[PDB]
Amino acid sequence: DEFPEITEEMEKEIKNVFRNGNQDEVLSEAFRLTITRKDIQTLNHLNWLNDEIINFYMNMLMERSKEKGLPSVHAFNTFFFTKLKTAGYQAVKRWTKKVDVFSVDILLVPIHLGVHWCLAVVDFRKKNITYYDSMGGINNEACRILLQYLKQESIDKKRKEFDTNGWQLFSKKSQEIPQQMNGSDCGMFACKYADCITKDRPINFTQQHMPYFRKRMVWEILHRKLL
Repeated sequence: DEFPEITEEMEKEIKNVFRNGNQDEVLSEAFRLTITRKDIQTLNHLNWLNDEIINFYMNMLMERSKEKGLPSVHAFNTFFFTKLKTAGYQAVKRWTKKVDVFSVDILLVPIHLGVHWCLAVVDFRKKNITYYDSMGGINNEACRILLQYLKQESIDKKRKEFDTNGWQLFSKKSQEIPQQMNGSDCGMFACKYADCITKDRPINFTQQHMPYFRKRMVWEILHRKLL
């Protein structure tokens, strides 16, 4: 019931970046990504997270997954899924070059649906593929698309077949997990869902939390450090 407080000193650091100045100021740079204040702005107010923010955030979850006790994580980039549902395996099999997807516990798959964002999570321990939409929607297909992707992928690289024995594909209910109230906070919900999920915590927060999360997210990215 208790969330890392943002001190007045942290508070100030956020102000200094949400401020007018060159939309090139290079605020942060990591995982081949570069957050400028242009990008950082999409977290301001009720704006709409751009891809840079989201890609950066999932990477910090990936980074965080190294420290032991946590399940390991691969985060697919945000153009992986939309360039699958549209063009199929041969487009993407190349992106996984020098990467073993089975060596980790969890894969995160940010899904860009038009102007909306949701998420899919593969969990090898639970042998399940789950879909999260803070608009309570569904995508029984997206999950099939991913299991199909796994089969195909074990084929290429491991030359083996992937054992789908006991795997379960579902969309999270829309109940229990909390839902958005603001169309722009969809990027946040996908981020925060992924955060809880990668720490194996229950999803605890609500919509009332999102202005706290955004400012926090700004701080975290500036410091490349997750509270």
